[PDB]
Amino acid sequence: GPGEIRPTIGQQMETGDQRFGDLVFRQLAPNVWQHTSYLDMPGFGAVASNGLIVRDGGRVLVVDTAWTDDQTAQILNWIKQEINLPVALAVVTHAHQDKMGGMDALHAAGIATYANALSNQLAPQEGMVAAQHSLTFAANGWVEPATAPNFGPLKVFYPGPGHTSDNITVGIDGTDIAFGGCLIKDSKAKSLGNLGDADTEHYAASARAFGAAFPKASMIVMSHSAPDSRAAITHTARMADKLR
Amino acid sequence: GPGEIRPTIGQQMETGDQRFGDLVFRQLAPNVWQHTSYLDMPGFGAVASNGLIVRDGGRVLVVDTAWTDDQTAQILNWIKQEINLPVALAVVTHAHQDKMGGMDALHAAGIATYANALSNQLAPQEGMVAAQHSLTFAANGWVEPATAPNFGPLKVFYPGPGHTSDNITVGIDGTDIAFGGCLIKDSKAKSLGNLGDADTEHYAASARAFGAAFPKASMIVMSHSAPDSRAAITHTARMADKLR
Ligand SMILES: CC1(C)S[C@H]([C@H](NC(=O)[C@H](N)c2ccccc2)C(=O)O)N[C@H]1C(=O)O
Ligand SMILES: CC1(C)S[C@H]([C@H](NC(=O)[C@H](N)c2ccccc2)C(=O)O)N[C@H]1C(=O)O
Ligand SMILES: [Zn+2]
Ligand SMILES: [Zn+2]
Ligand SMILES: [Zn+2]
Repeated sequence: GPGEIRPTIGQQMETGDQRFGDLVFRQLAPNVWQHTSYLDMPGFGAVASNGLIVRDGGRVLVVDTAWTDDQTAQILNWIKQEINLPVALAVVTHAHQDKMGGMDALHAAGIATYANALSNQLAPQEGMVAAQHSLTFAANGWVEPATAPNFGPLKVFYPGPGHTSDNITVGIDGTDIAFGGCLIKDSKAKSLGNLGDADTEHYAASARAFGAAFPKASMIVMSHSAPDSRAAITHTARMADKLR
Repeated sequence: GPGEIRPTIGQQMETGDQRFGDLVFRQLAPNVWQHTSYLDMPGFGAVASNGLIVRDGGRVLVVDTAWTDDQTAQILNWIKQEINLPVALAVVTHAHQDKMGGMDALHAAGIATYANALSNQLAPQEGMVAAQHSLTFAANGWVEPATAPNFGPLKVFYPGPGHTSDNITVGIDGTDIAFGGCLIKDSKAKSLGNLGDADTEHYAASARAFGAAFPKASMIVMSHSAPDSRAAITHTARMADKLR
């Protein structure tokens, strides 16, 4: 492949990843893949956003869309061509473009979409389309089971306000993988990204709440970095400690 | 007859009020009273915090506690001596001291307490006792009625992040009264108060959502001001418009 996608922020390509259209796919587990799409900024470079694809028996579950509807449609085509299994549902982590930019692609494909109820409420103001179903959460952050039917190994957890007020996280039961979304940055991150809609008071405790909810997860997946160790949880929690 | 209680910030005592210990109670409707507690800090002065007391049939419903357990305990003494009806439940509008400082007094009295699930999640890190039950809200902002058992005329609505990420509002059916809490300031206020836990981006949209959820409320009740007209909603929303 003469000429590969090398973004300015986000992980770089390496053999073991599979370039598919404008996107990059990396297998993290026998049944878990990471999908990476790129937002080409006008004179700034590609901005990578990561999600996850999970095979649960005869169906496939998706975590987070791509930046655009087109890149999200390419994800579904990669699923049909490489896994050849229907997508049962998708769950998006919060109401920003890198997570809900491709809702129209999922809804055109007939896939049931789930999000935090606050995400569906904030999606109008963020220029996003809400998900079809709303997730609600208990007082300790765990999702109400009645609102997440047939989620399989997807264990959804709301850690509290951090990167946004509505950011949620997803642990993959039966694996050692947990997804932190835009709430967690890698262990060598220089900052905590876009603090525009961030909760600077509760960010630190929300990072640890995510780590305490999945204490056995050794691989942590985030939006704009290669999968890291639990030191990613630690680094951003102490980075957010400086926001006092 | 000289000498009353004089808050440093908050409404004065007007004719038609009634002092009862450290509090003052003002009747707003045949079955709706407003309670006001005072937090005095050595060297700064007293700050007033307003809540609501609703008589619905043969029971009393309380909205928000006082600053302290002791002040809250005097609220139920006022209910026992001025109404003498059982206090069915209590709903608190967000996890801050002026609205949740007296949770232990209600729990010791055998009163069922209700709060936004986010308020209960944030309660330990804000120094508050979490409520006994959690309220969840749909994407449109209205409370899921399965978690608000027998609230009577109380119409709970979550307008979105504003003063805090968890502030909720309450309307009283059969009256012209809706409670904005700390989200809405009076029509001649010069600031939005404490913005440390505030969502500067969605404050304006959350204030307007509160006004649209209770379009018949001609009398708006807030935390640190005498009740005002709907002009308080517009003045709060336009003040928050400059925050973006
Ligand atoms: C990639 C970033 C460094 S900025 C970015 C992201 N931004 C977007 O997806 C779009 N800029 C956007 C445009 C309009 C509305 C919402 C998002 C977000 O705020 O999560 N997240 C950052 C992050 O995840 O830390
Ligand atoms: C009048 C207040 C500055 S205090 C009140 C309340 N905030 C508090 O009680 C503070 N969290 C607080 C201040 C000093 C000491 C302890 C707590 C709220 O969030 O509605 N509303 C604020 C406001 O409307 O800006
Ligand atoms: Zn974001
Ligand atoms: Zn992001
Ligand atoms: Zn207040």
